[PDB]
Order: sequence, then structure tokens, then C-alpha cells
Amino acid sequence: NCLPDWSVYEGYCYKVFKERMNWADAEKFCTKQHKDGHLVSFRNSKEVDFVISLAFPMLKNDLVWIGLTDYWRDCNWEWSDGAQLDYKAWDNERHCFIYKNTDNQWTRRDCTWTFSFVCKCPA
Amino acid sequence: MCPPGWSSNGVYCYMLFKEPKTWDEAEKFCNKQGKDGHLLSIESKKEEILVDIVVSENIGKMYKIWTGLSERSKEQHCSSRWSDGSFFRSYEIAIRYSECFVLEKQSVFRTWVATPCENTFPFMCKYPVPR
Repeated sequence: NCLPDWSVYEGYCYKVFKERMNWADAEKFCTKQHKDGHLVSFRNSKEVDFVISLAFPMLKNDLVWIGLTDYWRDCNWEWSDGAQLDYKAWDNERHCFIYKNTDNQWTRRDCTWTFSFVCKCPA
Repeated sequence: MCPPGWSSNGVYCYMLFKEPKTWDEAEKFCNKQGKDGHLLSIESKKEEILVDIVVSENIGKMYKIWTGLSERSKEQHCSSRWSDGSFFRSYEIAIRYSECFVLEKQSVFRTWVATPCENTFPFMCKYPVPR
């Protein structure tokens, strides 16, 4: 169901890596490991537990990147004076998703820093 | 041609008020000073610059200043996407909701930071003389 050294779960393959990369590079590295592979995504098919309990014991178990960069968008913010939101000065590097094993929950952090990663691709 | 105490830029009048208020109340306050006054909107690096400096000179220190960047509360229409699927199952310590943005003294008031609307912070009003 998966290639050697990749765990199986609900039709998805998961592999852990001990490298330290910024969000962007992590995603790229993942896409390179196998077709349709990306930074792990969580929808709670109880992947969390699995990913952290099985697809993690093979890892430093900390802080792994999550494949979600919730960058501020025009879709949900606007000026009270109805002026268009062209120029923006909000931080874009802030908001890369992350899973903190010690807090057993996600967190938003600078996309520019480094973290371990778990790639994932549907079989 | 702006009122006394107010400053001009791009044919717009601006004033920083050293009176801590909620996003809502400050916004309301600005709409009472002149037809169509509002919390300041920032449309260019040049303007962003004209505002921080007006903040820097007229407001006795504070960490944040209210601008009129408000959340549209359209989340269900602005669903984020994972590098593939949809962002539904989420798990963060989303304390209280922060549907407001203000200017931070940390970055000399040039950058924006998501903050709780209910917080009381000084503010900057703005309005066009031509109504």
C-alpha cells in the first residue's frame, strides 16, 4: 500500500524526516519524495494520534510542520471606509501551521524558521 | 484645508487621538468629526509613512494604534486550503477572537498586527474634505 519506510493509514502514506527546513522548503522537499506528496495535512481521521504515535516515534517528537500557511487574505478583511485593500503591511511570514507535540495541539509560527516534517500522499 | 490640529496628506485630513477606545467606538468617534470620517485606512507606503509619523508626534506612548482594517466575518466563504484539501478540522488555542488590526509601536507603527477589537488603544481618524 506504501513504499518501503512509509507508514499506512486510512489510504494515506506517511514518512517522517529529521531534516530542519523552513515551511517553503519543507513543502518542496515533500513534493520531491513521491508523487502527490505534501507536508502532512490533518482532518482528524485520527491521523494526529497515528502521525504522532506511529508516524512520529520514528522522529524527534517535538514540532513538525503542518501543510497550511494561513496568510492574511482580502477575502475576510477590509477598510471601514470601503477603500480597496491593495497595499498591505501585515506579516506574511507569520502563520505557518505547526504541531507542537508537547502541547498536543497546533500553533502558528514564523514560516521562516526551521522544523521537522512529515510528508503525506494518498495511496 | 483641514481643521485646526488636523494634518493633510493626499488631499485627506488626518488626526491621531490620544484617547483609548474599542475599534467600534473609535470608528464611531471618527465618523462624528466630519461627514465620512473613519478610522484611518492605509493605501500606500507613503501614506503608511505619513501616519506613523503623525502617531510618533501627537500620541504620548502606547503599544498599538487603531486603523480601520476590520474583519468581514465571512470565514465560511474564505475557507483556507491545505496543500491539497480543505481546512475544516482545526486545532489551535484560539483564545478570544481578534477581528481587528492596529499599528504596532514595535515596528515604528509601520506594520499591522492582528489584535482583539475590544482592546482600548489610541487611534487615527481620516476623512476627505470634499465629503
